[PDB]
Amino acid sequence: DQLFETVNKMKDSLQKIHKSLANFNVKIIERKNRPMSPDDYDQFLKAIFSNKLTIVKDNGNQIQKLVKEVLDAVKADKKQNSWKNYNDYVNVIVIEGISTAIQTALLHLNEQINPVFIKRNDISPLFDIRLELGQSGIQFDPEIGESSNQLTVRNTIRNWINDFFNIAGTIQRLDTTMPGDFLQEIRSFFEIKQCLAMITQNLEWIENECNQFRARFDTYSYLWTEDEQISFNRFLD
Repeated sequence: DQLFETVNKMKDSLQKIHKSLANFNVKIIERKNRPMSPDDYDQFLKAIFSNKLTIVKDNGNQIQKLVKEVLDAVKADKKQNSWKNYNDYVNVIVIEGISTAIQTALLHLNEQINPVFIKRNDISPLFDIRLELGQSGIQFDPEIGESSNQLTVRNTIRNWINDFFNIAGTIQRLDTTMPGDFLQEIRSFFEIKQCLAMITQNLEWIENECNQFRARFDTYSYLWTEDEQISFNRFLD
């Protein structure tokens, strides 16, 4: 019994962890029928990110409490090399689980973001772009670039991408120091790199064909806003 109990109490904790890890990943982003806007999607998804991030922490709080119930079960010292060995083994399952949970949603972006899937299906656009006429160049709210300034489709998708790495913090580590993060380990995993690198490739595809799409109008139309009235007078007579 006593042994059979300690075995199960431990096993029970691991299965519950696995179940908790599956339950929190769900679908990082959801898309609402028709298009809205870059800032409007940022506003919409902020409410869902806040709810999704908390559900991970709550699940993380349970998992952390379930680890203590394995010590109370087994009745073994934290100092002894055995329980340390396992204490690392448990965190790795949470690491791998986090890796998969982060990947699943990054793949859910990859389906919505990659042009060859959205084309084959009758799936609508998703972001909005405003276009204002500028004398010194063509002005877009998203600028159609990385920028690193104001608000851009990349800088928003950058802030989105981040929100899944931010999931590392909510767990706050299962061993050694209390203030530790997992963000380092999640970014060494090869599986996630590939998923992250696939998203960026798809972002550089659209930009080039959008640079060809915009160019069409630019050809005859940029030139006239650059030229002055006096130059127009000089050209005439």
